[PDB]
Amino acid sequence: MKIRVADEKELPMILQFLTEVKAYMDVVGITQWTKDYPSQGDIQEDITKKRLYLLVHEEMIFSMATFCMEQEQDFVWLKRFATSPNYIAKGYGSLLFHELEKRAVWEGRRKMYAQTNHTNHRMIRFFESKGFTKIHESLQMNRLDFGSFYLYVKELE
Repeated sequence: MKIRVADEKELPMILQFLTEVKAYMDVVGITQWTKDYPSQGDIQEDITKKRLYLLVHEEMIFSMATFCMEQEQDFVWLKRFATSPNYIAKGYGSLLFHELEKRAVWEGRRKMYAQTNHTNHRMIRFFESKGFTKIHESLQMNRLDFGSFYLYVKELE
């Protein structure tokens, strides 16, 4: 608390954070992320591209998400959205989410895309509760073992 873009200097923190979240996810039995996704290359690129936001205070990341707003485009993409297991109960994921939705709304966007693995029921419920709708299924490269990923769209206003 509060929310801002991530500095190159914090990757450090964000790799640590990603490791806690992967550990949680796969104890829970969610087959989504791996050793290599998200990897350093992924988050460097997002920092570089002014793309990755943090819910943060001092040196403590509560939640993070990469938000794709593209040049003269109609839509946005929520990707690699994750909250620290310690802070899920407080609902900080929802804070980070509603702020990003706000940004897209009077940047004029009218569609928001997001994705989860079929085993991620928390996140499936989350998107449904935010008014997303499942519209497609697909495999992901370098993650074929995990099977179906679901695509969600929310009409923005």
